[PDB]
Amino acid sequence: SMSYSWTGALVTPCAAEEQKLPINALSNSLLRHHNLVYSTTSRSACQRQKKVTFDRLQVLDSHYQDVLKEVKAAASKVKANLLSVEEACSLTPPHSAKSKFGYGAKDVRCHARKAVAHINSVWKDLLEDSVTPIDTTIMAKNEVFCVQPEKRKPARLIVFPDLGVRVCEKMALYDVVSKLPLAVMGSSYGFQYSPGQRVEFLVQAWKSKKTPMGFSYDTRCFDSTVTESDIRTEEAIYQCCDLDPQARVAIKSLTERLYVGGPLTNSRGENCGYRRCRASGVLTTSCGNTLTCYIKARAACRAAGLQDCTMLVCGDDLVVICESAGVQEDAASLRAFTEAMTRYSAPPGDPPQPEYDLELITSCSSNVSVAHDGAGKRVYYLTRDPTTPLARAAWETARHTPVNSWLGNIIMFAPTLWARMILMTHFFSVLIARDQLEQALNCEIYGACYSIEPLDLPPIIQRLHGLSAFSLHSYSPGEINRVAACLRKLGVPPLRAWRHRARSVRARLLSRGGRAAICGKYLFNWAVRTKLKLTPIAAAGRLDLSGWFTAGYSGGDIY
Ligand SMILES: O=C(NC1CC1)c1ccc(N2CCN(S(=O)(=O)c3ccc(OC(F)(F)F)cc3)[C@@H](C(=O)NCc3ccc(OC(F)(F)F)cc3)C2)nn1
Repeated sequence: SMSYSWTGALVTPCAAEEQKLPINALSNSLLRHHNLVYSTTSRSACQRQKKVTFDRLQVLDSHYQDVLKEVKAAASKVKANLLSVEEACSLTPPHSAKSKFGYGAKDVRCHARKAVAHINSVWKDLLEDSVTPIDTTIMAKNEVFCVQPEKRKPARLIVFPDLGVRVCEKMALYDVVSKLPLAVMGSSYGFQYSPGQRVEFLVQAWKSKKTPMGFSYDTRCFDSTVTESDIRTEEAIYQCCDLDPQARVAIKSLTERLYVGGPLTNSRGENCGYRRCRASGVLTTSCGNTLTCYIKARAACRAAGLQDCTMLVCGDDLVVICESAGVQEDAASLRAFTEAMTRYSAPPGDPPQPEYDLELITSCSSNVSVAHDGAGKRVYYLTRDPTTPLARAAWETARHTPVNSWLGNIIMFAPTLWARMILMTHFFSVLIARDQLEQALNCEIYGACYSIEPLDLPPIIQRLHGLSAFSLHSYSPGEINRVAACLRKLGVPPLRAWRHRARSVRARLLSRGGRAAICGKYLFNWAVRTKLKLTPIAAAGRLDLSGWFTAGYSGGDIY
């Protein structure tokens, strides 16, 4: 079956969409080459629709069936609870698409009477009807990128049910999604890790092999490759859990009326077509993709005969580290792995490449790199090309955005040369200029939403990355060059200009005392020759990373 069928109605916007990077003096101080920066809009939705629409080939073999049996046996050990309306209401991210039934995300989060009454009626309908297709809205996602030399990218398409339904999905399945992937894949479940644990996992996996070979596997439009039978098997896996009788019913209804497919409506209420694949904006998107990718990859590793595989899976992101059998055999065994994945309806985007250096693997848009701490000890950390984070940071300084990628990037990429010298310096000077140091901000990290005050960044970074995050130096030539080439391309000031700017930022923060002085001391110790002694921050031990800062969860894409 075709992943999509279209009517000719266009994917339409809700409000005006700006494609060009807006400019103000502060955003320009970060990046001057504004013409290279763009936002994706509904104008390119037609281009994305052609890429994501294809027929699926699915031939399951004994290797696939063997892994599915292990997953179902592992799933039987899970006990998951039905969430109450209130609980599901509190997990709703701020700014998620309002309901067409007269209430929005704010009403849901406040447990407003009107929102709760509607959600309750949606839930009763899921218990009484297991068949009628649920309507979905299709929107073109607005995301910021820098133009590429070889290739603007078309907008990604987001398919989501109404807000009331989204809350019901958490009531029936939030507890399943929070427990099932870890129970099923153990150490291979990538979402349990911080950046420091992911790097430790990859380095340890690499060192455990006699002659390691690794690869990232890029599935072409993963969501579209997900078949009706893949979605029905995810439901069969969910049912292996010890569940409440009402959750079992709602899970079946959600699968048959929404997850497997259904009608697509644009923002103007016109019929856009029909979906027979993964919806990008459902609670089970991330969990379902993680499970389905793990099943197909584990079976494909066996079908290819790859020796001693260690896998790390994050949604559709897959990385495999195995025991090399020589370059000719590895290239042939990777083609056999690809052929098996293709047969399982997971064909490649870019064909995988065997890598013999851990640093040359890109996975979760990142790579392993090395630096040294204050004692000169070797430290492995995760980094990436800063182009996209910098372009988005410039947009976010010119325009107030509900969700700030800059904050999530400073958090996830805190040990990096670029996040420290550029992102930290820039945002703390902008927060000083605007008097917003104490204002809590929203950010999203792979669907997990957080509400964080910039003044809490130092204890957050210490708890997440460790004290070494404030003392890394002696970055690699490749890393330095990648950042430096990025600055020249984007019109971003050189690192030495950022160092001088940071010394002024640092002084202003120190003079404010309290939490601001801690920001100046810890985050900007790299900017001074005469180093301050960085002792554990007391607030780092008091906090709880996972629970104190949570603003909810979106199982799939934005809105
Ligand atoms: O969809 C999910 N589950 C469904 C499928 C079943 C889901 C999604 C996210 C998520 N989390 C918690 C763990 N962490 S976390 O980093 O420990 C962290 C914890 C607290 C915190 O709090 C703050 F914000 F307050 F600091 C901030 C961060 C984040 C993460 O995505 N990790 C993986 C990862 C790690 C490194 C990577 O690589 C590179 F580093 F390059 F990005 C890429 C991915 C966010 N948990 N679950």
